[PDB]
Amino acid sequence: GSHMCDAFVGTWKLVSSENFDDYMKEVGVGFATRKVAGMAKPNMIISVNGDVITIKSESTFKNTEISFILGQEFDEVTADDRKVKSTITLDGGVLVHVQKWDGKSTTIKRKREDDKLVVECVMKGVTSTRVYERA
Ligand SMILES: O=C1CN(Cc2ccc(Cl)c(Cl)c2)S(=O)(=O)N1
Repeated sequence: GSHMCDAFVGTWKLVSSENFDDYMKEVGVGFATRKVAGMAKPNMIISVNGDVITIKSESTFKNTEISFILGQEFDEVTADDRKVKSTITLDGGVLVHVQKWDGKSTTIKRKREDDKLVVECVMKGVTSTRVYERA
C-alpha cells in the first residue's frame, strides 16, 4: 500500500462545480469550448502502478489521460487543446499539478475531503472548485 492508493485510486463522478466558466475564461478558453466543456459531468479515474500514476477524465466533451511520475515533467495536451508542460508532486497529501504554456501557468490541486475528491483549479486569482464522489 501507499498513501496515493488509499486516498485517490478509483473511479469518481462529478457532483458539483463552482466558477469553472470563470476559471476557463482566465485560462483563455474560447466561448464554444467553454460552453461544451462546462456542461460535462466527467468521471475522474485514478490508478497507480508502481511509480506511475494515471489520471483519466472521461466525458461527453473530451476524454483525457495523463500518466506520470511525481516530480518528473511531462507533455500534456489539455481538454481545451493547450500544449502544456506539466509537473505533478504530492505535497502534504495533496496532488499539486502545475501546467506551463506560452509564459502562463495554472495549478490544479486534487485532495480528499471526507468522502469527496475535491479538484481546485487556479489561474491567477480565479479558483474553481469541482467536487467528485465515488462512482
Ligand atoms: O474537474 C476537472 C477540471 N479539469 C481541468 C480542465 C478540464 C477542462 C478544461 Cl476545458 C479545462 Cl481549461 C481544464 S480536470 O480534468 O483536472 N478535472
